[PDB]
Amino acid sequence: PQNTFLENIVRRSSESSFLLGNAQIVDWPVVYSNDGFCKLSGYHRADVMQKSSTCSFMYGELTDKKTIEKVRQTFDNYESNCFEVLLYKKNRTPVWFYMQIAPIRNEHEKVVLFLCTFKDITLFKQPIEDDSTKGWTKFARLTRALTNSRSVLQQLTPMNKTEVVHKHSRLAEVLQLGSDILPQYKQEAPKTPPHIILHYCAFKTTWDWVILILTFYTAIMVPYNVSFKTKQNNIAWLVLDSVVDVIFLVDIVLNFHTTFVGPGGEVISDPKLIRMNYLKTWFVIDLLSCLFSSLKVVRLLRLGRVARKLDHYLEYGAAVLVLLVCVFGLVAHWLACIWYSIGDYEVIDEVTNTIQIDSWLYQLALSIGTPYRYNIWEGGPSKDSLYVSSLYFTMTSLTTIGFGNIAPTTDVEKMFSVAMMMVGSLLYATIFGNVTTIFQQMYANTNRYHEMLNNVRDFLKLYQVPKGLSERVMDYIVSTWSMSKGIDTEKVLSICPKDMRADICVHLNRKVFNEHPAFRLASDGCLRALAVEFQTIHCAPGDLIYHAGESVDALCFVVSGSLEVIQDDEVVAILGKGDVFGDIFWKETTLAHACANVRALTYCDLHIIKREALLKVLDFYTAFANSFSRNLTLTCNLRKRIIFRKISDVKKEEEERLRQ
Amino acid sequence: PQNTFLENIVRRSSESSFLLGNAQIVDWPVVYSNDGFCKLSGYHRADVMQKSSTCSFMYGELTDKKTIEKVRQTFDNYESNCFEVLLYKKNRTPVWFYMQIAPIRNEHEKVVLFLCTFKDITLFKQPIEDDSTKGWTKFARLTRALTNSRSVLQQLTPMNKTEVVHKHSRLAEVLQLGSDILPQYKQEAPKTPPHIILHYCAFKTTWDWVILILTFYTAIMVPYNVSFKTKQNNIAWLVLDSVVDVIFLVDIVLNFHTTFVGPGGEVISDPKLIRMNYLKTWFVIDLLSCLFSSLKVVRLLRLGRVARKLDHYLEYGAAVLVLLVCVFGLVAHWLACIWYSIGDYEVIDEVTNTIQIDSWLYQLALSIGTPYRYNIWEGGPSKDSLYVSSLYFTMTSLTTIGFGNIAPTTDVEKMFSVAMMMVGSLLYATIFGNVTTIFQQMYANTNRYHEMLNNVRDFLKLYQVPKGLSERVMDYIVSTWSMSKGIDTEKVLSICPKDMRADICVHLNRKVFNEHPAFRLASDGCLRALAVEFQTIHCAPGDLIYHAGESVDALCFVVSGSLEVIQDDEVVAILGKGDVFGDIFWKETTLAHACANVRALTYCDLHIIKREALLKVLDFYTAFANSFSRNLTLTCNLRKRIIFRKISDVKKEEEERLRQ
Ligand SMILES: [K+]
Ligand SMILES: [K+]
Ligand SMILES: [K+]
Repeated sequence: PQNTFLENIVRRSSESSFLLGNAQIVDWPVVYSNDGFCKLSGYHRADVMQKSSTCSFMYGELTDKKTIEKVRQTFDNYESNCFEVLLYKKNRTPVWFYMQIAPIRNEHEKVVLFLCTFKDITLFKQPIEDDSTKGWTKFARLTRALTNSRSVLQQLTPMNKTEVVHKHSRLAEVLQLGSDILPQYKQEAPKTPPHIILHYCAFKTTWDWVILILTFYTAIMVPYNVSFKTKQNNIAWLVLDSVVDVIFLVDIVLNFHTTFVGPGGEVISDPKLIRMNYLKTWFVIDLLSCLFSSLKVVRLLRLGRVARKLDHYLEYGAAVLVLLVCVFGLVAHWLACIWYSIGDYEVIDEVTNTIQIDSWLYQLALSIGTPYRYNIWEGGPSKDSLYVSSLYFTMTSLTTIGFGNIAPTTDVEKMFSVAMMMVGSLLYATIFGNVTTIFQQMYANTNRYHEMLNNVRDFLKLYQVPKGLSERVMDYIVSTWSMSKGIDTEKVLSICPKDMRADICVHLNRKVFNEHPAFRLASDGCLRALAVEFQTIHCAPGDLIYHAGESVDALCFVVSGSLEVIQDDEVVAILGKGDVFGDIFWKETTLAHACANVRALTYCDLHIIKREALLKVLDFYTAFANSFSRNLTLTCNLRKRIIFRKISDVKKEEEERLRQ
Repeated sequence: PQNTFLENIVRRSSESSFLLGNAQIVDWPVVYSNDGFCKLSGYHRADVMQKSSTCSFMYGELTDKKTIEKVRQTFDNYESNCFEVLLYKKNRTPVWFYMQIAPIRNEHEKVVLFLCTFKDITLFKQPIEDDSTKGWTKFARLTRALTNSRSVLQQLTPMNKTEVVHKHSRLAEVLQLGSDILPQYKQEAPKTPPHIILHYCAFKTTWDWVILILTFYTAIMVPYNVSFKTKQNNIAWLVLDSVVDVIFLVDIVLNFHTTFVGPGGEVISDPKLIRMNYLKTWFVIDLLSCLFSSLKVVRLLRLGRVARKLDHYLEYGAAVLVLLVCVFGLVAHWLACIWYSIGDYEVIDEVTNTIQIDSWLYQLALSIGTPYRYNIWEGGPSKDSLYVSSLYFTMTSLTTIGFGNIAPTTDVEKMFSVAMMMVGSLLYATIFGNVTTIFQQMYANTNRYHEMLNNVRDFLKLYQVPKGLSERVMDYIVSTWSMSKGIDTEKVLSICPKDMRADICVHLNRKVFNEHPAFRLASDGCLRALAVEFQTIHCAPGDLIYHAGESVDALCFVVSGSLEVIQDDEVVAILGKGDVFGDIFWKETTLAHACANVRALTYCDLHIIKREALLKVLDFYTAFANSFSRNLTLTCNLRKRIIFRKISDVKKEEEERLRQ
């Protein structure tokens, strides 16, 4: 919902007369005399500063030939004019107009709320008032006493060695208007400049997960290529690397054409702000990562890219667990690469020509079976075996299992082992604490329900409650949790605003408003004033709703279940669905008591509205009380005692009368 | 804020007359006739015991030549006098004065609140009242009927074989006054005696972290030097050891000149208390640690020093994690030193001359490659390899990984291993439980926000709320958490005092007081009486604030957003920023209803003040109500219906009138 005349005009616009009009009986809204009419050009609000689309009441002079129907007619023409009518101004002069015209129709197809951006002048023609005629008071001071459209572009004398150039905001401003103004009626939603995409569309979503997948691929492939020195025979990987690099470069380019949330939580949409913000925030790192061994470790920063985007991901529970297991695998892989690099460095001393029998590649070669042979040193474990052994060792070390068939024995490997031990201990602790908490986050609610059940059971056992009452209490608790699964309405309604709470309650009833032929002629005033008062109740079988222990003070509505109005051990009516039972409240102003013993056959759901909160609303909306009185029929009028009389035992009464 | 005359005079001062005065119209404050004028020397409060800087009203005698303007003039002289005026005393005699004078001016430069420490006498000259003239009643009993400055130093007869020595509190007490009295006006803050430093300055902070760093250094270096027997060739370490020792000794000396918080939570500042407290509390341990193998284990007590200072550190989250990892490293290092000591003890039996093939140094030597050789037993693993192996083993044992390439096999090592196992299990459990809790302490708040979101989402899903209402509720919750991130104002305002709460609220408004030209002529009374009543509201787009469902009873102020006052499907005014809309309350004393349908264009923030809590304050401060009435202009007076009339359809009404 937007009338498209205020939201984004306080930044770029200038002096204008954004006439709206409403077009039923006489004048309504001219509204925006914005950007310069503060307290120095016209009236203030409640005047033609804010209404009377065709302006008046600021006249202050006589009705001359030009001062009647020239632009006063133009205001409701909407199309085009160039004449000169009078509208009073601070200059104390017979004001006439130089202006520009611009139409636009509607979205609702009503020929209302046009654009009509106007300028108005007083100076450029003539002052001829004799209020001050002391030489240069109105014949040369005219260039001083105007505070109008002149003060937008050309705030100097109208001559100023210039004839038509200074006519750009009074005579030739129509080229700066039209499509440069917001529309006359549209729909309010986050809108973007041309060739700009929002950050929550179906395009940026797919690219976010695509970039995440490619980053997860690079974080795996780059350390492997750096440590386990590979080859280039397969040109397939050589071209997929270029494909991924160019995809990331295209994403860097496309990041200029997106939207980001700023201070306060609103979608910012303007090319210059987007560009400079993205630049200053991430362009250095993005360029460094996009474009010899150290170059790949620099290239790894696309993982920090996903780290910055992490706020978009997560918060969904299962995704957190998947991310945690993925990062555990990633750190295991990185430690495997470092471990293999160390193991390859240690074997084969280059000072002499000998193989160091300590390392871990020599022990692995001895255990597997394939040894190192000299012919300069070639022949040993295959690359797949080396990688799988490195991963297996680092997984033994991270998971704190520890086997010992692959263990550090040299000097460098022990230092690296203690470093890995500290790092892995920290990561293990944090990661699996988070995993356990995430897994317990829902069994927390389940255990809340179980704790409620256990507390009720313990209370029933401790005080030695009989079997029937205990089983009824258990059944009621089970049913109430079944239809109210953990969710509590009071808090959710408390954290919402007043109007939104009223709307939520109105939709919560949904079966006593559009189902009962009484609440029909109420659009949005009575429905949102009564629903805040209706309260839903659930009643167990055998419960006495309005037995002879309470007075009738609530117009109860039945929406699900069945009730029988027991009167002296027997039933006079059996209420079903959509049958209101209760006392008349709006036309007696009295009180009575329970004329019956209303029970509940099955589990029932009723909608109580209190008496004092019922007739007040219909008294406020007097047009609704008439329909309410004329369209409500009480199925069981629990106000008057009925003449209740039972079939087949006055027979023996008459028999005894004839006998006695 | 301190007038410097009560805070610290009840411990050292004596009889005095600490005259203040206030100097505008007539008398005000002489105030402190402290330390002896309880109920036995003069009047009580509300008299020249507390006001009338120039004293009077305690006369009780006739106006003699000396009894008019001698010291009664001295009180406002402030400079010097030695004369004798009358001021009535319990002696029932024509009192005259022996006194001492002392001036001091101000801090605010006003020549007010001088020092004027006076003494007053009655005895030393003469009693000549004939009330009791029964011999030794006023000529010899004079030495009994005085209860004044005599009762401070020389409480005996004025003769007492002494002439001028007994004149030390009536004639020669000026040398015990002056700079020995607190000032006349200063600023209140924790102050220290000369050559005393506070415990939260920028000096003791740097020394606290310096001592912490040096203690962390010693706790690492001392066990290493004790176990791995080092040398002295590098004189560099030999001089850094002396430098650190002398630094710690200087710190022990400097601890005499610091301040410590005592009982109740106040900064104690007095050399004797500081000295004796520090001595009795820590001097034994500090001296023992400051100043052959056992001497270093004693020297290790500087770690207990940091343990005592620990309260200063910690409580910052990240510092807790850093401290925990540091102590884990420290215990690993200590266990490494003990393990190497055991391993060095076991190898090479001294009864025979043989090497024990069990230990762990022999197995390590066999695995590494360098064996033990005999020529008495020399040659083996280097010192760096020995230390790194010891650390690696103890880190395998503490982190509960366990590899087995270095494992206990002798008799002593198994007992030490089980002891280390129990100790490491305890330390592991406590340390990493604390680490996990500290890490979860902030994701607790994040998970509270996520739980609120999940509860709202579940409530919306369960009851099948339509799309528009659900999305509006989600947006409102997101915005409210965005600008109110976890922080709840009610609790923080509850735990604060009343005046501080009022000040916090006054600063919380900050945009309806110093921005609106109405709340200008109110210094501190009306602002702190109205801000406790103002409540801020946030309204979502499309919300109806004061539609035709409520009566106008609140002078709402707009500080951010925009509102349009819809009247019969169309708008008569569009409120902006700093535009108050509401009913007049202080000059009609009536009630009306919503003459409009005020909506909210964008997200808005308003400042409601209730009617009954508004005019009461301005009624209390009658000088403020005049300015409030004369300086408030309602932008949208939602009290009176305006004559609203719409432009361009009476045209067809007149057309039909001419047609029908
Ligand atoms: K093992
Ligand atoms: K283990
Ligand atoms: K083993």
